[PDB]
Amino acid sequence: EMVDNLRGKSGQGYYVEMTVGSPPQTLNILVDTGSSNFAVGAAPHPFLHRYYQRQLSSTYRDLRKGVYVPYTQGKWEGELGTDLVSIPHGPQVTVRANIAAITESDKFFIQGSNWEGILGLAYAEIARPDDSLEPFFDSLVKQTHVPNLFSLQLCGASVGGSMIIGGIDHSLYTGSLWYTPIRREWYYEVIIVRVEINGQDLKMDCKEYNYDKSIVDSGTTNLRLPKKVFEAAVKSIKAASSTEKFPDGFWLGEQLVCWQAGTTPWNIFPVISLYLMGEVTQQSFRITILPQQYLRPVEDVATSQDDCYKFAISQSSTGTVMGAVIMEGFYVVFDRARKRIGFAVSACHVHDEFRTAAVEGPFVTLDMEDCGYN
Ligand SMILES: CCNc1cc(C(=O)N[C@@H](Cc2ccccc2)[C@H](O)CNCc2cccc(OC)c2)cc2c1CCCS(=O)(=O)N2C
Repeated sequence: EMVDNLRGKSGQGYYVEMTVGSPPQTLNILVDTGSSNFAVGAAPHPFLHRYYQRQLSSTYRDLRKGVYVPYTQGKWEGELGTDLVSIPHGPQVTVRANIAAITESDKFFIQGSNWEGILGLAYAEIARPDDSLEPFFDSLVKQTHVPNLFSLQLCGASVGGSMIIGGIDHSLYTGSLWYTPIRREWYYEVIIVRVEINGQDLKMDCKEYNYDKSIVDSGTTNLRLPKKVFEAAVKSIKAASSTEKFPDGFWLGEQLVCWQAGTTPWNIFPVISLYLMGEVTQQSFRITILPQQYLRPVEDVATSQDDCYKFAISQSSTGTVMGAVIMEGFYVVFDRARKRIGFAVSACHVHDEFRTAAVEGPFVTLDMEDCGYN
């Protein structure tokens, strides 16, 4: 019943079906671990197939307060209110929640995305206009008997996956679940203790990996890195892939790379290993990312004699973001109750006949430095 309740298009986010209001209005809502506002289109927009019509809901209540939310990509404004909300292919509950009714936006909605709103699944501390605006998942836990946990299985033109609310579906992963502590309940903030490119350590003070935070964000496409880590990573991947030479704009996300259909040279690209802080002192585990994840395919029938890709690793001035291209092929458990994040290899794991994505541990370390930036 909850398995395969997510759809999407590549680079455009993953969405679940929801209803808002009485009687219920059906909307597709992008799943975002990287924010904390539930918001839906509530006025006509060229890219919106449908929108929330507050005048048709008897349960709607205006809070008489505006809100503005700018993200890394896009922004919107609107009006706070509350209403009844359900998730048809989720738990069978109806909850009264805070809803921002988007009445104006800029570069937020995406042409042909199939979604009309966003579900911020992070904590109150980053909610706008402030932490008194109770996020949806908190409302759900408080009002129903749903356990304080959800899991995401994102799979890689159209895509799919599963959001499991209130527990863990063993059928969605193989091997062991490894847990990294949530350092601070605002974003799902975690700590990276080491980065290797094709087995070779980037040899940087580990605080750099976390300048000025590291988050797990289903609402952001790319792996985003602080400039210093980004520069060092690109150098290493360039070196590893030097059998071919790409335009500088490729590495900067300004240009596709294309190969004749079926001939993508996966093997010239390295594996990236991210080591996450363990639940025990100086211990860690690693998740390993194949180029099939960080070279994001760009579907376009005009270019379809070729397979074409964008480099899905980019530079950040606000810390590390482990985005959807990193999450895909892992089963990720947001165990809010025990303040930790679990990673396991998922049922839709990425792999060819030579290499596979993995979650492996434990790794131990002599160095007693705390890797947290602040
Ligand atoms: C298909 C979405 N594409 C992207 C979304 C977002 C994003 O801001 N995501 C928002 C949510 C969002 C989802 C869909 C459209 C627009 C936005 C995340 O919430 C960002 N998370 C961290 C954050 C950053 C700043 C403010 C903030 O307020 C809560 C939260 C960012 C980015 C992309 C794709 C372009 C390359 S990227 O992955 O490096 N990048 C800049």
